[PDB]
Amino acid sequence: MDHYLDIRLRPDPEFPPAQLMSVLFGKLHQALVAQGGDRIGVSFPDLDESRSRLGERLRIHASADDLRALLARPWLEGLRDHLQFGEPAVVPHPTPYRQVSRVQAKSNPERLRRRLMRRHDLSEEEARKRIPDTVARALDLPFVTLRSQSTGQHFRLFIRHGPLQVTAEEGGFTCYGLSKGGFVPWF
Amino acid sequence: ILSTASVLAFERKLDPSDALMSAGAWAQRDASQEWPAVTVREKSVQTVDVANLPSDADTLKVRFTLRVLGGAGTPSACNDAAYRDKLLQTVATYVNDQGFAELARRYAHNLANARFLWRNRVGAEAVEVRINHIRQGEVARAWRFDALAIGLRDFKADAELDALAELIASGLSGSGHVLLEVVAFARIGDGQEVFPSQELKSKTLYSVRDAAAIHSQKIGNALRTIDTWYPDEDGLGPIAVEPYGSVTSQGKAYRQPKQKLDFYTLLDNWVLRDEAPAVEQQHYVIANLIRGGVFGEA
Repeated sequence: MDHYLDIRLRPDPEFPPAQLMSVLFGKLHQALVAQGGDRIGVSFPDLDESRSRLGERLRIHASADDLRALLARPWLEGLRDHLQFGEPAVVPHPTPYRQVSRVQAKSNPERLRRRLMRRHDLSEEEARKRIPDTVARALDLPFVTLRSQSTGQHFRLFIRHGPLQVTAEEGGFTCYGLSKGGFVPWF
Repeated sequence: ILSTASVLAFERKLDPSDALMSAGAWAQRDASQEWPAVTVREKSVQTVDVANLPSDADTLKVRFTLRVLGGAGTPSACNDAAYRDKLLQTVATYVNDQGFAELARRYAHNLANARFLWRNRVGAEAVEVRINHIRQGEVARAWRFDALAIGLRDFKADAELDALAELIASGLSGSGHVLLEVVAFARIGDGQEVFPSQELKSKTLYSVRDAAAIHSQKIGNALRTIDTWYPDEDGLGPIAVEPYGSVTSQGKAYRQPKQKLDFYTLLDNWVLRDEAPAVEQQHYVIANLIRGGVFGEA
């Protein structure tokens, strides 16, 4: 948790940086699935909250051995043209800590209706009267878009950075680098 | 006076065929003959068109043929014969200065790295390019590159590379006919979604005959990405050789006409007022003449 690595997307005349962020996020997700562990953080250093923009850099917070095994992992092949990074250097000492969370949404009423077919065996009109079409959630948060090998549907992953606290809390990290209770420094 | 011709149509050199795609397995690419091509499928999400590999495949099989013609300085339709003679003299002077050395090397790079695999290369951990030289229906000389070592930003050298460079330079000079069958091999993953060129069911993906394909002009725009002599800032790599150096991803146009670095001002300096530009600027000018255009006044 002491070391951090900054991966900045080198600009591309072919792609706007959102797809580069999505590809890098999927590749680090595959690397974290293959490696294992939950002490690997994810931040966004130039996260502007004005238009919910992700930015153009990405920050990874982890230990020395975990980051060495991450760079030793062959997930980084094919991404050297679009990204550039320094070294896993230590974080500064007086840095406030904030959390990172994946905030999903119930954007499809029909998905929850099909869920309620599998739980109470209700009819279609009972689903429409119980759950209207206005239950869809619009989320104004920065997000990346991804597809999975297990589930072929294309899903959106919203990322939200928490309020700036004064100390860190002992918590794990998900395979996406999002926190199930963990915290990451901010600088 | 020696004014610019009113019509200055230039044909495209390095004609690309319509690039297909197909699916298959790595370490079976030596037997990549009857590989089943991926198909554009309509899926209801509103219905949109999606193209992806099957379950028993992890490698793409994008195949296209490139023909190197020659006669780059010759316009197809020139209004003025004196301007055509002066421009042919200028292009021949460029050929005596360098015999299509750097341009053919950078075009052999854009063949060697799979830049024609636009979005099929970003998520690939292993990219391979095979280039066969078809002459009288037979493979005269084969090549098998690697896009992982040959980066998309730097402009290096390699022995088989230089062999492809002399072949493309001999095609561009006019000393022979070069026809190259280029087959790509990118390990995009098991069943992952690929990116064909998109036709305009809100959005459809372009195909040819029961098999999804990439457009020829996409392969051409990928091959033109040799331009690094623009006033580069913010660490941007090569851009496509276009008039007024424009890119759609950044939404901006390098080689601005308020600077004296766009293609048309460099032409009117080179062939009208005899103000010969730098070696890099004339490299960019001959690359834009290779790609063709509708150049001329009104």
